[PDB]
Amino acid sequence: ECYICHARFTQSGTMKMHILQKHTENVAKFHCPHCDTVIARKSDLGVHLRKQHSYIEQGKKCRYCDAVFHERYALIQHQKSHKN
Amino acid sequence: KFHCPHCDTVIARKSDLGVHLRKQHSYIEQGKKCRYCDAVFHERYALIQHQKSHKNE
Amino acid sequence: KFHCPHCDTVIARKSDLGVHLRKQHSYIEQGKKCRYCDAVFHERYALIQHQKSHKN
DNA sequence: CACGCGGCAAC
DNA sequence: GTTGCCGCGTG
DNA sequence: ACGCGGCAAC
DNA sequence: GTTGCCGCGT
Ligand SMILES: [Zn+2]
Ligand SMILES: [Zn+2]
Ligand SMILES: [Zn+2]
Ligand SMILES: [Zn+2]
Ligand SMILES: [Zn+2]
Ligand SMILES: [Zn+2]
Ligand SMILES: [Zn+2]
Repeated sequence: ECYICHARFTQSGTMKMHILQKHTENVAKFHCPHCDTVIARKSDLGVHLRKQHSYIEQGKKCRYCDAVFHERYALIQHQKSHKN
Repeated sequence: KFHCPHCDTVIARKSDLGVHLRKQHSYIEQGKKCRYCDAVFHERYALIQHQKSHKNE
Repeated sequence: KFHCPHCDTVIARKSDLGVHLRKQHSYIEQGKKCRYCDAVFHERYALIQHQKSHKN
């Protein structure tokens, strides 16, 4: 019954969402194993891994220099650096 | 353009305020009912903040 | 542990296998179109396993 | 420089 | 699917 | 029959 | 953030 508030709900479904939005300081989050990103839901971590840290069979060049990358996350951080 | 006149969210770009006002604060002809109570709204932002307030409070 | 006669799913209980056969492997007179191409399926399992292969 | 498009990414 | 963020393309 | 639990695409 | 998903314990 939301041990934090002790506020009551009819179903456990909406109680979990009350905790995720209001009591986000008490939910065990998930640290990505490849970068400094922390993510609340584990399903969102799966997408983050699939999209950011998947080995690209091909290679995508930096839009500025002649460097090639086989991962999305490394490519984006590299192109961000070209501003310093 | 930094602050929005109809709500509290802050925006950096000028064009991003256009899409914000046009999506959140535009007037809809046909009203939309709240999924929980009997309220009806004509503004997207008013519906979202109300509908969130039910199961989030 | 019981094996479905139409897919590699394994179910523990007979009652759950019936529900699986009903919901997954049943026939649908009006076919459902794939969410990503023009393919049409009369069985839920075939549609699902096909649609998942669009991540390739 | 303004403006609008479209992709981005955790929620 | 949301929404602001941003890179970049037209003027 | 009923409801959760981890998961996933939008 | 929403909502449907399904095998499984109740
Ligand atoms: Zn609470
Ligand atoms: Zn990561
Ligand atoms: Zn570079
Ligand atoms: Zn506003
Ligand atoms: Zn309402
Ligand atoms: Zn089966
Ligand atoms: Zn298809």
